[PDB]
Amino acid sequence: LTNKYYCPEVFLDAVATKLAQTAVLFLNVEMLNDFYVRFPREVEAKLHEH
Amino acid sequence: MSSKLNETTEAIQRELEETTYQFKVQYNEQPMSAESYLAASLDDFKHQFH
Amino acid sequence: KSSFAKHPSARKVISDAAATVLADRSYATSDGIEISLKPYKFDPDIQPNE
Amino acid sequence: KSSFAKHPSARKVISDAAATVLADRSYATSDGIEISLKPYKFDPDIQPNE
Repeated sequence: LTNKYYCPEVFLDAVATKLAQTAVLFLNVEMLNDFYVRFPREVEAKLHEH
Repeated sequence: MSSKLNETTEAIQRELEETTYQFKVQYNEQPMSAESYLAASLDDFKHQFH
Repeated sequence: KSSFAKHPSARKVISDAAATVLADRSYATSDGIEISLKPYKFDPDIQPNE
Repeated sequence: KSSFAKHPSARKVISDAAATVLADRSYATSDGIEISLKPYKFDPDIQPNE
């Protein structure tokens, strides 16, 4: 890894995997869980109003 | 009263800050109403019954 | 695959409800992800195994 | 241990400078830490090695 400037491909892919995984954790809690909770309520309200 | 009004106002703004902080750390700012609780629990029961 | 295959109006009501919930959480999810990524923006140090 | 053992005023100026910098940055660090910990508050899933 010490010649990172000679091998940009592998370096950029390592950065991409790391960012992807920690972003995946925060995403799963926040957006995914909030969707599982809010979605049915919104369905009920909007269907009733329609 | 008018004299104490300013200091009381600033302190009220602060405790509004702290109540908001507890709302952030302990409930993750999830909005809640009685109707939302009832609907969610009813659907949990309906899934169990299914 | 659901029971709402017909009735395209109600189906669109459901779909639009999902869309509006996801839209509501989209920004908070994004910004939170950027904040969680703040340390890897400074030094995304790469381990030899990575 | 520095040359400012004497001159308690200048010493206090230095100390207060450090204190005011840390105080200025304190909130952003705390809130950012709570947001970054938000996924582990929900599921602090423990791996066998941990």
